[PDB]
Amino acid sequence: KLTKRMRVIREKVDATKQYDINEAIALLKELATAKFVESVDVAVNLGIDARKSDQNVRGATVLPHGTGQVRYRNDKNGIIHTTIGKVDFDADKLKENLEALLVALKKAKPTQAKGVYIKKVSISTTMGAGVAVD
RNA sequence: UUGAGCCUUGAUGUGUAGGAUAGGUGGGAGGCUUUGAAGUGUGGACGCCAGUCUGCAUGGAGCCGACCUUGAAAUACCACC
Repeated sequence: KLTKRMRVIREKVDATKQYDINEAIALLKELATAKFVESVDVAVNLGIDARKSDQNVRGATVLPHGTGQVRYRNDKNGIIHTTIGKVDFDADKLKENLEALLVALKKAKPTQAKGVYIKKVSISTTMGAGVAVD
């Protein structure tokens, strides 16, 4: 279950703490500490009834340095999440892609949908923790 | 004593693919691993009783998912769950 590596990375930072977005882009480098090149994803929990097709969320936004583009679509449960780029990019380069996807996520709220949009959104890498960001 | 709600988290569901009791989206060719390891074993749990899960030493440092066969994943792993 628990290995020699996930003791460090899952607990080097506190995933239960809501970090700032400006702090998050530098702390994901610790979460992306690996031999290969990972990809950081923003995980947004949306409680829509995705079986009702009128509440579906779908779109894509722009990346300023290619890959290139980023595409997002929800599952059949309602949780919608996608990447923002590679982790070899600079923290200020992942600054640009994170808010552009986030604002377009706020733009695509359905008319009949209700409730609070963001609860515990997390920057999730390929193998790092789901660090709580706001 | 007995209901209801909360958390870092252990497990959780063969028609048919197939080694396998896959519920999905998200990620990439790396994890697991000399931070004590594969397979056995059993207290206990285990089902649609085809067969599996939790703790470890005597054991002793090895095991895996591409593609392909599939309506689709074939947990090595992480994350939302």
